[PDB]
Parts: sequence; C-alpha cells; structure tokens
Amino acid sequence: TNAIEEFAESAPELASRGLGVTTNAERWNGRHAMFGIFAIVMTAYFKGHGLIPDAEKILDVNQWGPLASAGQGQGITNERAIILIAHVHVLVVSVLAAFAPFQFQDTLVKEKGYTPEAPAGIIPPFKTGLTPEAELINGRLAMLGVISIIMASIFTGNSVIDVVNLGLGKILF
Amino acid sequence: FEISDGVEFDLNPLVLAISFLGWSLPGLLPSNIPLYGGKGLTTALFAEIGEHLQTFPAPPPIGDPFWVILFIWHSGLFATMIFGTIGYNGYGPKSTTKY
Amino acid sequence: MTAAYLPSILVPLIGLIFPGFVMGFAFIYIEQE
Amino acid sequence: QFVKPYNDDPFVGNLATPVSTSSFTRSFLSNLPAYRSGLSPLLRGLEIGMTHGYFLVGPFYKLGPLRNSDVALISGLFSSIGLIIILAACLAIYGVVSFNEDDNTDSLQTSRGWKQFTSGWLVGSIGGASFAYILISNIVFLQTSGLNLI
Amino acid sequence: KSAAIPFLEKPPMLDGSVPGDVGFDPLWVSSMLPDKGWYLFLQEAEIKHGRVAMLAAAGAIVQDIFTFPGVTDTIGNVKMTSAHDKFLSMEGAGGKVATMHQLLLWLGLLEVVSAFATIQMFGGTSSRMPGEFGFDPLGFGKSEAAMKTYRLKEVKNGRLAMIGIGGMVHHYLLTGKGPLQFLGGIPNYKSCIEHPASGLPYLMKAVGPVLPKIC
Amino acid sequence: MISDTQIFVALILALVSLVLAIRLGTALYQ
Amino acid sequence: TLNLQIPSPTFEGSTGGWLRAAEVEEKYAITWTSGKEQVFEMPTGGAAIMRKGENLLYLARKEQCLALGTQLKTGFKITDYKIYRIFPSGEVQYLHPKDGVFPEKVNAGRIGVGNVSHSIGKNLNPSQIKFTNKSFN
Amino acid sequence: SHAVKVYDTCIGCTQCVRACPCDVLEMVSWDGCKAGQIASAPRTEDCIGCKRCETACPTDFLSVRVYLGGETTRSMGLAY
Amino acid sequence: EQWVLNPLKVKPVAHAIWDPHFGQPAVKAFTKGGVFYPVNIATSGVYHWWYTIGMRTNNDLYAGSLFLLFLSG
Ligand code: CLA
Ligand code: CLA
Ligand code: CLA
Ligand SMILES: CC1=C(C#C/C(C)=C/C=C/C(C)=C/C=C/C=C(C)/C=C/C=C(\C)C#CC2=C(C)C[C@@H](O)CC2(C)C)C(C)(C)C[C@H](O)C1
Ligand SMILES: CC1=C(C#C/C(C)=C/C=C/C(C)=C/C=C/C=C(C)/C=C/C=C(\C)C#CC2=C(C)C[C@@H](O)CC2(C)C)C(C)(C)C[C@H](O)C1
Ligand SMILES: CC1=C(C#C/C(C)=C/C=C/C(C)=C/C=C/C=C(C)/C=C/C=C(C)/C=C/C2=C(C)CCCC2(C)C)C(C)(C)C[C@H](O)C1
Ligand SMILES: CC1=C(C#C/C(C)=C/C=C/C(C)=C/C=C/C=C(C)/C=C/C=C(C)/C=C/C2=C(C)CCCC2(C)C)C(C)(C)C[C@H](O)C1
Ligand SMILES: CC1=CCCC(C)(C)[C@H]1/C=C/C(C)=C/C=C/C(C)=C/C=C/C=C(C)/C=C/C=C(C)/C=C/C1=C(C)CCCC1(C)C
Ligand SMILES: CC1=CCCC(C)(C)[C@H]1/C=C/C(C)=C/C=C/C(C)=C/C=C/C=C(C)/C=C/C=C(C)/C=C/C1=C(C)CCCC1(C)C
Repeated sequence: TNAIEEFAESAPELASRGLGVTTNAERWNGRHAMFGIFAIVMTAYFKGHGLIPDAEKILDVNQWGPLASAGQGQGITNERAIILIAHVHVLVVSVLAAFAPFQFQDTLVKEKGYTPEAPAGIIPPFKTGLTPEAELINGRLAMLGVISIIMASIFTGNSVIDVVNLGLGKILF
Repeated sequence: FEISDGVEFDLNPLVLAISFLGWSLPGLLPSNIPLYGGKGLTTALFAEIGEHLQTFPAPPPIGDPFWVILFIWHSGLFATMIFGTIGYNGYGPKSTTKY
Repeated sequence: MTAAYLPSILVPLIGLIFPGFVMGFAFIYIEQE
Repeated sequence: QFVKPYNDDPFVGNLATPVSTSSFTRSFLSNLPAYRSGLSPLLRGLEIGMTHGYFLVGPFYKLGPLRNSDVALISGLFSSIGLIIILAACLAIYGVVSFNEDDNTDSLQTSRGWKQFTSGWLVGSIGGASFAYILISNIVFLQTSGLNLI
Repeated sequence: KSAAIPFLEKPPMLDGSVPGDVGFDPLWVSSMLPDKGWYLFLQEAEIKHGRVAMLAAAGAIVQDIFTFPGVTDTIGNVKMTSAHDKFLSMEGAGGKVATMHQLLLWLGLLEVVSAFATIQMFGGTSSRMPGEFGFDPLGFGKSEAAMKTYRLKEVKNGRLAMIGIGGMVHHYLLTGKGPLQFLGGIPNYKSCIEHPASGLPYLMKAVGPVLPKIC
Repeated sequence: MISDTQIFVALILALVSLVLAIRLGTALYQ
Repeated sequence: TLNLQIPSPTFEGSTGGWLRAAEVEEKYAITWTSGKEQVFEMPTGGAAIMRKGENLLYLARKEQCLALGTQLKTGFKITDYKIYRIFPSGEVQYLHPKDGVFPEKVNAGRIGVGNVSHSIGKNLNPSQIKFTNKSFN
Repeated sequence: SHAVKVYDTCIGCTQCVRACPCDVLEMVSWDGCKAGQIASAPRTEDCIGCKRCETACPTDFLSVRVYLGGETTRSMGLAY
Repeated sequence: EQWVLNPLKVKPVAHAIWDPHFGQPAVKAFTKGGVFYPVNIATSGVYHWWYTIGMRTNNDLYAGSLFLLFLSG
C-alpha cells in the first residue's frame, strides 16, 4: 500500500494507466507466468517425445536470410525457430488483445480514472474456484516458480527442461 | 454536376463523340510510309490493336509502329477534345462569356 | 542456450525495441500538459 | 468563373477550385470512411486498415530481401505485420498525446474515438494483410503479376 | 443470465428476439461493433453459412448415393473435395470443362447483388431482414408465426449442417471415404482408402511429424 | 573460454548498475 | 466597438488568408472608410477593391492588419482605420488608435511603461545580478 | 515575450514609434528632452523582435533596446 | 589469448559483428581474425596496452570488466 502509493507519486504516468508496480501488473504477470510454466512443460514433453520435426537441423542462411545466422558463426536450429514462431503466434494475439481488448476481458492499459484493485497483501482470501483470488495466488506461485526454475538450472547445471522433468518426477520424459 | 462550389457544368458526351470523329475522320487519310502501312492513322491503330490482340499477353515490342501510332493519334484526339469542349462551352449555344 | 545466441537475441532488441519504446515514451513526455 | 472564394469567405486561406470543391470531389471525400456518416470510429478504422494492409504485402513480397526465396510471401506478410504494429503504436501515442479525456461522444477527435479507430485499424490491417497473403499464395497470376499467361 | 450458459452474463445485444437466440455468445461478438447493423450482419452471416453448409452436407451424402451420368467418365472415382480439385485441374486455359468456374460466376453474380443488399441492411436504408431474399415460391413462411418457427428450424438445421459438413470433410481427408462409407466402416483407420492431395497440402504438415498418423 | 555463467554474472552486475543509474537519474531530475 | 455587418472589399480569394489558428486562438480585424472604390494590395497577397463607405477585413496577424493600415495611410489618404482582435469566445477587443489618436503623436493620459532612468552604460553586470532578484537596470 | 526598454537618452524623435510594424511603442509626455516626449512600450506582448525601432534610433547608443526573451505565437509571427 | 603468442602477426579483433544486412560476401570478408565469425579489428591499442600491463588470459580481462562494473555501481 505504501509502496503502491509512493510509486503512484513517483511515476504518475505509469501508475495512472495501471503500468508499473500495480495490482493490475501483478495479475497480468501472474497470468503470463502461469502460461509460461505450461509452455515449458509442453516443450519438455515435445522435445522428450521427439515430436518437433528436424529439431537439430540448422536453418539455411540462403533460404531464411541473414537472420537465420546466430551470434558467433552459429546457426539457429529448426527447434529454436519453431518454438520462436510458436511464441510469435501468442505475441500477435497479445498485441491484438492489448490494442483491441475483448469487451468483457481485463485491459492491459487501464483508463485514467480507473479504480485500482485492492492490494491483496500477503495472500488473497482462499476463494477456491475460477476466482480472482485463486488467479492471483496461482500467478504469484507461477512467477516464483519461474524464478526458482531458472536459478536451479543455473546452479545445479541442469537445463531448465531437465529441472522441470526432475521436479515433476520424470513423468514428462 | 458542379465543376466547382456552385458552378455547373453540362459534361455533354456528344462533345466527346464529335471531337473523336473530328480527329479520326481526317486520320483516315492514307500514307504509303512504313509506319502507317498503306492506311491512315485511325485505320492503322485499329489494325495494330487487332494484330496485338491476336497475341494478347505479349506487348507490342519496342519499335513496333503501335506505340508511335497510339501516341500521335491520342495527342491529336486530346487536342481536338480540348478544342471541342472549348467551342461547346465558350462558343456554344448557352455560353455567357464573349470569348 | 549458449552465449552465441545473445547477439541475435539482443541486437534486434537494442536496435529496434529499445529505440521504439524510448521514442514513444519521450514523445508522450515532451508533448504532455 | 470556376475558381472562387472558399465557402464565400474571401479571407480564409483557401480557394474553391474544381479539384477542391467539385461535385465528384465532394461525393468521393464524403463517401470515404474517414468522412462517411454513421460509421463508428471503429468501423472507419476497420475499413481503412483492411484497405492498407492489403497493398502492404506486395511491396514486401516482391522486393524484400527474401524475395528470390521460397519464403518470400511469408516474409512479406510478416514484415507487413511488423509495420502495422509500428503504425498502430504511432496511432496510439498520437491519440494519448493529442486528445484529452473530455468526452465528445466518439467523433474520431476524442480519446475514446481515436482508441476505437486505432483498434479497428490494427484489426483490419492485420486481416487485410492475411487476406492478401492467402490470395497471393493460392493464385498464380498474383505471384507472377501475369507472367504465367506468357 | 444466458439461458445457454446459466453462469455467464447475457451479452447486451442478445435480447432474445432473434430466432435461435438462446443467449449463447461467450465472447460478446454481437457487441464488437457499436454500429446498429453489426448484429444484423452477424445474423446474415450465420444464415448464409448455414445454408451453404446444409447444401454441402446434402451434396456429400447424395454424391455418396449416386453420381450424375457421365461425371464418372469425366473425373474418375474422385470424391468430395478431390472432385473439386479434379474439375479445377481440367479447367485450365487449355482445358475443356469449366464446371467450377461456371458455378463461381453465377454464385458470384448472386453474391455481389446480396452484398449490395446486406450493405443497405447494415446502413439501415433498407428494411430487408437478415437472410431475407424474397424466396418463398411455396409460401411456407407467409404467416409470421410460421415464419418464426421456420426461421428457428432453418437456423438450427444450418448450425447442425455446419458442424456436420466439417466433420465429413475432415473424415474424408483422413480416410479417403465419403460420409456413407465412413459411417459404415468404424475402425475406419483399418480400411482407409487412398485420396488425392487436398490442394492445400501445407495444412497436413503436422499430421505425421507432430501428430500421430494412424492410417 | 568465457563461459555462459561468467556472462550471466556480468549481466547481473550490469542490471544492478542500471538500477543504480535509474536511481541517480531520478535524484538528478529532481 | 466593432460592427460585424460592415461589408468586405470584394476580394476574389487567396490561399494567404487566415487558417484554423484564427478560429482557435486569435483573429484580427480592420475597419476603414473609403471615399471611393480603389484597388489596394492585400497583406496576404493579391489585389482587392475597397468599397465606397465602410470596409471590414479579417486577417490572422496584427502585423498584417497594421501593414494594411500603413498602406491605406500612405498610398491612399485613409487614416480612420481601426484594428480589433477577436477570440473564439466573442471577446472582440480594440487595439489600434488605442486612445483614438495614433501613437506617433503624444496624447494626454498615457503612462510610460518600460522607461529607465539612466543610459544603457549604467546597466548592472550579470555577475552583480547573479543568484539575486535584482534587475540589470 | 520580448522585453523592450527605453532610456533617458530618448530625444522624442518618435521614429522608433513610426518604424514599428506592430503597435508596441507609443509617445508619452516627458520633461527630460526638448521635445517633451518619451517613447514607452505598453504593448510589449505584441513585439516580434524585428528591432526596426532599434534601427530607427538616432542616439549614440540606442535609447530603445529589444531584449529577445520567451517566444510565443505573436512573438514568432505565426499566422498558423 | 592467441594474440599474446604472436602479437606481430595476429590482428587484434575488437568485437564480433552481427548485422542482418550483411551478405555472405560481407560475412566472409569480415572473417579475417581466424575466429570463424565476422569481426572488427581493433585500432585502439587496448590489446598492446593490456599485454604490457600483465593481462595474459581472457579471465583476466573478464575479472577487470567485473571490477569496473562494480566500480560503476
Ligand atoms: C539496428 C537495428 C536494426 C535491426 C536489428 C534491423 C533488422 C532488419 N532490417 Mg533493418 N534497418 C535499420 C536498423 C535495423 N534493421 C535502420 C536504422 C534502417 C534505416 C536505414 C533499416 C532499414 C531497413 C530496410 C529498408 C530493410 C531492413 C530490413 C531488415 C531485416 C533484415 C533482412 C531480412 O531478411 O529481414 C526480412 C525478413 C523478415 C521476416 C522481416 C521480419 C521483421 C519482423 C516483423 C520485425 C518485428 C517488428 C516489431 C513487432 C515492431 C515493434 C515496434 C515497437 C518498437 C514500437 C531485419 C528485420 C529489410 C526487411 O525486410 O525489413 C522488413 C529491409 O527491407 N532494414
Ligand atoms: C558501454 C559499453 C558497451 C558498448 C559500447 C557495447 C556495445 C555492444 N554490445 Mg555490449 N556489453 C557491455 C558493454 C558495452 N557493450 C557490457 C559491460 C556487457 C556485459 C554485461 C555487454 C554484454 C553484451 C552482450 C552479451 C552482447 C553485447 C552486444 C553488444 C553490441 C550490440 C549492443 C547490444 O546488444 O548491447 C546489449 C548490452 C547489454 C544487454 C548489457 C550491457 C549494456 C551496457 C552496460 C550499457 C552501458 C551504457 C553506457 C555506460 C552509457 C550510455 C550513454 C547514453 C548517452 C546512451 C555492441 C557492439 C551484443 C552483440 O551483438 O555483440 C556483438 C551481444 O550479444 N554486449
Ligand atoms: C468451401 C470450400 C472451398 C475451399 C476450401 C476452396 C479452396 C480453393 N478454391 Mg474454391 N470453390 C469452392 C469452395 C471452396 N474452394 C466452391 C463451392 C466453388 C464453386 C463456386 C469453388 C470454385 C473455385 C474455382 C473456380 C477456383 C477455386 C480455387 C480454389 C483454390 C484457391 C482459392 C483462393 O485462393 O481463393 C481466393 C479468392 C477468393 C476467396 C475469392 C476472391 C473474390 C474477389 C476478391 C472479389 C471479386 C469481385 C468480382 C467483381 C465479382 C464479380 C462477379 C463475377 C463472378 C462475374 C483453393 C484450393 C481456384 C483454383 O485454382 O483451385 C485449384 C479456382 O480457380 N475454387
Ligand atoms: C515462463 C515463461 C514465460 C513467462 C513469464 C513471465 C511473465 C514470468 C514473470 C516472472 C516474474 C514477474 C517474476 C517475478 C518475481 C519476483 C520475485 C521472486 C520477488 C521476490 C521478492 C522477495 C523474495 C521478497 C521480499 C521481501 C521480503 C523478504 C519481505 C518484504 O516485507 C520485503 C521484501 C519485498 C524485500 C513466457 C510467458 C515468456 C513464456 C515462456 O515460454 C515461458
Ligand atoms: C427455401 C425454400 C425451399 C427450399 C429448399 C431447400 C432446397 C431446402 C434444403 C434444405 C437442406 C438441403 C437441408 C440440409 C440439412 C442437412 C443437415 C442438417 C446435415 C447434417 C449432417 C450431419 C449432422 C452429419 C454428419 C455426419 C458426419 C459428421 C460425418 C459422416 O460420415 C456421418 C454423418 C452423416 C452422421 C422450398 C423448395 C421448400 C420452397 C420454399 O418456398 C423456399
Ligand atoms: C492448463 C492451461 C493453462 C494453464 C494454466 C495454469 C493455470 C497454469 C498454472 C501454473 C502454475 C500455477 C505453476 C506454478 C509453479 C510453481 C512452482 C514451480 C513453484 C516452486 C516453488 C518453490 C521452488 C518454492 C520453494 C520454497 C519452499 C519449498 C519453501 C520455502 C522457501 C523456498 C525454498 C523458496 C493455459 C493458460 C496455459 C492455457 C491452456 O490451454 C490450459
Ligand atoms: C473443397 C476444398 C476443401 C475444403 C473444404 C471444406 C468444405 C472444408 C470445411 C471445413 C469445415 C466446415 C470445418 C468445420 C469445423 C468445425 C469445428 C471444428 C466445430 C467445432 C464445434 C465445437 C467445438 C462446438 C462446441 C459446442 C458449443 C460451441 C457449445 C456447447 C456445445 C458444444 C458441442 C460444446 C479443402 C480444404 C479440402 C481444400 C481443397 O483444395 C478444396
Ligand atoms: C486513382 C486511380 C486511377 C487509375 C485507375 C485506378 C483503378 C488505378 C485508380 C486507383 C485505384 C486504387 C489505388 C486501388 C487500390 C485498391 C486497394 C488498396 C484495395 C484494397 C482492398 C482490400 C481488401 C479487399 C481487403 C480485404 C480484407 C479482408 C477480407 C479481411 C478480413 C478479415 C479482417 C478484416 C479481420 C479478421 C480477419 C479477416 C476475417 C481475414
Ligand atoms: C543473467 C541472468 C542470470 C540469472 C538470473 C537473471 C534473471 C538475473 C538473468 C537475467 C539477467 C538480465 C535479463 C539482465 C539484464 C541486463 C541489463 C538490462 C543490462 C543493462 C545495463 C545498463 C547499464 C549499466 C546502463 C548504464 C547507464 C548509465 C550509467 C547512464 C547514465 C546516466 C545518463 C545517461 C543520464 C543521466 C542519469 C545517468 C544515470 C547519470
């Protein structure tokens, strides 16, 4: 609350529109982090089961232009390109939702006179169901899980996919 | 039809017809020069249109008489169109300005 | 994920995204009452 | 005779000329989406974006870096999408900067009206680019500009 | 409110007067455009899709039943979308038949006229209702109550046909079988029949590499 | 020879310096 | 006061006239009486015919209005030209012949604004007026 | 707006007032010069900064000085 | 590390080039450092400077960069 108000004072432009450190930003980032944990699980499954075609094939620079060449004389693999385009799909959905939101949906950028949602605090009420409390709880948990997964991958030396698999118990692959 | 804010304009297509005939009937005057063949300007244009319609997608090659005939015929036609509209609207039956 | 990917990951960012966002935000700031 | 003062006002910085105030000109301008009557700012944006994203795919498709490749059309569509996003961003920043939050009832010169216009323009532009992509990918005459008939 | 979905708010545009309106519009598509004619345009789109789908489903079934004299001799034994592809393969510049092109020509005249009609309806200038082309030779729907019952029946059967024809097309793409065959064979993937390429080959890219290809 | 972990430590220090630069920019803008 | 019913000098139109800024911020006007129908030069460009009697003209800038007034005074012998400024609210104000007599000749009632009680050499230095509110005067 | 100032050196020639394309300078009464008149700058908000007043000044160092300050529509002479 | 062995023969490279506008001819033309990717050859003399200072490995340069980041902070 104090931090929220102080930020509203420091950066009136972002806070007035709902950007920055706000409850709306927390909710949106929790949404994206949950979707991202799902995406990591799904890519783990696909890579483990070999569902990605020509995963280790290096894209041709002659066909796909200089963009197909990586930083240090390396080539982007078909798997990386496929996953990137999969992300491009949801990114275009994102741009369309942000500029032209559904009438019922929550908007990324809030109006000038919008009423900020009440800061939940330590934990929202445990309202079990498709509730805005459950959404925030699971979004916070997913964001923390993303950070923990990256840190475990860097520390233990395993891949992010390997760490997700290990944690899930090797059910994925 | 208003040519401007409140100025009306007849836009009679019979002026177009008369100017077209005024330029095209003289164009029938034949010439034995290679460009025209033996025929006149209008007839040569018609012949070229048919000849290059037979070969539709392919354009008349550079150096074909078609381009020169087209340019000359349309230059004269546009000149006659301008003069005919001038005559019909300024020297015509309902003009106001003494030109 | 190796460091060799970092140029291809970053140069488009630093050269098209950072300038675009900076220009938009600075535009909003300079023309603002 | 044909050139006169604008709106019968001799001292306004304009002249009434055939190009500026003819019947055809007035009809065309008043029937374009930016001026037609009854359209919402959203529908204006939809029509305009549809019309613009269509023509955008061609220049990119036929003259872009990957034009002699097998991915020329997809590359073209992608580059059109990028330009459309950039222009939508331009529209959004222009709206937030120029129009203050007073409500003039969606007249396209309001914050809400311009937001609707830019949203519609984005949607219509992406849709038109996709439609052009489909038509080009499926019709040979468009991929060859008619050089299939030769 | 939505009767269809008892736990979701009815969209404002769905008053319930429109035939077939049970309050089902979870994405609030009816409210996407503030213009008055938007909902009417959506209704006309639904009617048109339902009609085309009903005809397409009936055509798939009847083509399975029997074929017109000489079509077998012309296009072989191709079925469903492959017949469209075959006719178009023979409809080249140096081609004899113009089946699909003739169909497109006449339906396109009808469709440009219908485009003007729907423009007028959208603008509010015309009093035409969505899907009303004045086609009623037998006068089934002359009575307003009869017109309403028949409109509901038409929209319902159109939705069912819209689902069914898509099912039929995808079944044919998978198994090379028409509707009546696919109905007959249940372990269809055992008796799958050969089928020419769709004409949109890229859409089956993931069928084998990413997706299972039980055949 | 320079490992990804090393590049990541460098990036983390860069991020800390960016945060401090934003703080200094705010304090100077006042 | 200004009467908005005075006819105008039958100008044929130009692209040098006022623009949207005239409708949004400020629009100047000039009124003058002419003994006959002469041809004068618009400050925006082109020729215009002034009427026999009162003539009202709209411009975008006070400098344009005053240039037209100077033309009338020197070329012709019209010196009853009055200049006004109009805001979108309808707040027409009176500017030239401010006190009814042109500024070039002294008139009783004016108060000196911006007059200094020394020569320019007596101005203070910026070092002397630095970090202070003093004025270089 | 530009800051226009007049000094004791004024001789009342009035040429500064007559040279101004706007109406920023006017003659007022004075006792420090033979003419009995001094220039004054009441409508300084209309000043454009042309310095025509400065040009039309006969005193060794100018009695009228224009110090160009903040710019506005009128100062910039923007008809748009 | 390969410049501190034959500093009079090896050209010192400043940084790698990643430009999506380069053609294959340009990528090849800029792979002169024996590094297998396009590069810029330094003209600042930092190589000679650091070699004289006592820098021999890339880890030395990396530690210096870490310290200078810490000092900027
Ligand atoms: C320094 C940064 C930078 C970067 C990273 C790039 C990158 C690119 N430029 Mg270059 N460009 C730059 C600066 C840069 N440019 C500058 C300063 C100029 C002005 C002289 C140009 C002028 C220029 C031209 C004239 C062209 C390029 C093109 C290209 C492309 C390389 C060739 C190719 O095959 O791609 C092409 C293949 C593709 C599949 C393109 C996909 C691009 C996606 C859609 C980008 C995503 C945009 C994003 C969503 C917008 C966010 C906006 C936000 C910041 C507000 C590539 C996207 C070529 C091109 O095709 O561009 C479209 C091209 O024709 N550039
Ligand atoms: C100020 C020094 C400096 C300069 C001029 C450059 C220049 C470059 N770096 Mg960067 N870089 C720097 C420091 C610097 N770097 C440091 C300290 C690190 C370690 C964290 C990196 C790590 C790094 C990587 C991993 C990569 C680059 C890359 C690049 C290239 C493209 C830009 C980019 O992607 O930046 C991205 C930079 C970062 C994500 C972090 C570093 C940002 C620095 C600290 C900003 C400093 C700003 C400066 C002090 C003040 C600005 C002044 C203002 C007026 C604008 C370019 C040659 C990319 C490339 O393609 O290389 C060939 C690339 O892959 N750099
Ligand atoms: C419903 C399913 C379906 C599907 C998936 C396809 C798929 C296909 N059809 Mg189509 N087709 C269908 C039904 C379908 N068709 C039916 C029912 C018919 C009979 C009417 C046809 C008749 C048909 C023909 C005749 C041809 C195709 C072709 C094609 C291919 C390219 C289509 C394309 O790019 O369109 C993109 C274009 C459009 C969707 C329409 C463009 C409309 C323009 C922009 C408006 C112009 C207005 C104009 C002024 C109208 C005046 C009226 C005029 C008719 C006189 C593709 C495989 C072409 C091909 O080569 O296939 C191998 C082809 O030549 N189809
Ligand atoms: C994953 C993924 C994706 C993704 C994603 C996204 C959007 C991921 C977003 C991740 C985010 C936003 C992570 C934020 C983490 C914040 C943390 C850990 C804060 C910790 C604070 C602490 C410990 C504290 C504290 C404190 C204590 C102790 C007590 C307090 O009194 C004081 C104090 C505040 C100091 C995408 C969508 C790209 C798809 C992709 O395919 C995969
Ligand atoms: C308007 C009008 C008139 C008229 C008229 C006309 C001509 C009216 C024509 C109406 C028609 C043709 C209606 C057709 C409906 C078809 C449906 C609902 C199909 C559903 C298929 C399904 C569910 C399926 C499926 C399946 C799938 C998925 C896969 C398959 O393997 C199996 C299976 C088959 C089960 C008349 C003449 C009266 C005059 C009047 O004055 C004006
Ligand atoms: C299914 C589905 C979707 C979905 C979805 C959703 C709703 C996905 C939600 C995903 C969520 C909520 C993921 C949470 C992950 C949490 C982790 C990894 C926590 C780690 C915690 C740690 C390590 C804590 C450590 C801590 C412990 C133990 C003790 C204390 C200290 C410490 C050591 C720090 C979509 C949106 C993608 C759409 C799709 O069509 C359908
Ligand atoms: C001719 C031709 C071709 C063609 C073609 C054609 C004609 C293709 C036609 C394709 C069609 C009609 C596809 C339909 C798909 C329908 C779906 C997925 C419905 C889902 C409904 C759901 C989930 C409903 C859910 C329902 C809802 C909403 C609410 C509650 C109830 C519940 C049951 C849950 C090609 C492509 C082969 C190319 C060739 O060159 C030429
Ligand atoms: C001035 C002049 C002089 C000489 C004669 C000439 C004719 C050249 C004339 C000039 C003519 C000119 C400039 C013509 C240009 C025409 C243009 C740019 C036409 C553009 C047409 C655009 C079209 C169809 C767009 C179709 C888009 C569609 C369906 C989009 C649909 C969709 C949307 C909108 C959103 C969701 C996705 C979905 C459903 C796909
Ligand atoms: C690498 C890694 C490991 C595991 C965990 C983790 C998630 C952190 C992961 C990801 C790390 C990431 C994404 C790090 C990102 C690095 C970034 C954004 C680096 C950028 C650094 C930028 C710097 C210095 C900029 C310095 C700018 C300065 C002085 C500007 C000076 C100034 C100017 C120009 C104007 C006046 C004010 C001021 C401040 C004097």
